Amino acid sequence: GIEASYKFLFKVLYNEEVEIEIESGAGTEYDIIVQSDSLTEDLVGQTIYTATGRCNVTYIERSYSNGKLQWTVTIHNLLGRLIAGQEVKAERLPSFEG
Amino acid sequence: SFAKSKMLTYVDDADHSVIGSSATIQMVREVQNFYKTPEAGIKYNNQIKDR
Amino acid sequence: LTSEKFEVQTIELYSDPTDDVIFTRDGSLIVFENDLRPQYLTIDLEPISQ
Repeated sequence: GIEASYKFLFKVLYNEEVEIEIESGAGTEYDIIVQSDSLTEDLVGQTIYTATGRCNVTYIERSYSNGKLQWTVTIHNLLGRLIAGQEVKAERLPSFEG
Repeated sequence: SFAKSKMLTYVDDADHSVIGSSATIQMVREVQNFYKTPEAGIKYNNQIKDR
Repeated sequence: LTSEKFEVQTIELYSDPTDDVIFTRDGSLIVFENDLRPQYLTIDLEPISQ
């Protein structure tokens, strides 16, 4: 059931061939800092999307700078290249505008 | 669970004579990201008094 | 009101329970450990004699 077991499976039985699979899974993490109100936690686990890109949220830790409110969100499994100035609305609890 | 009387037996056992003690407890949950709250939450059980 | 108009280090939200047993459920803890937060004791001595 763990990743890299597939890679062991397809070697042994189905063909000899290699495998690669991606869900919203484990993977490398990136650092992104976002400013909004309404960012109250439990967004971790949701799917953030911007106009350009889509992604998920591992860790919500807050950053410190004067003005607004700025959190540094730990993001993984990113695809679609989110860029500065985007409006970054979450899929659910919609209420996220940032 | 944290019992007021179960801690007061250890604070009573500090030194030979403390001749007992009393306390009043304030329940406090610090929550990062004020201004919003997580749409449901800051739930601390054991219903608190009025105001 | 937009943010950045406040300062607000973090927050506390003190409260006074009706019961003194004060259970915990779901995800939670108690975590006294005064060394990082010595704003809670304020334990006070009341000297007497006889």
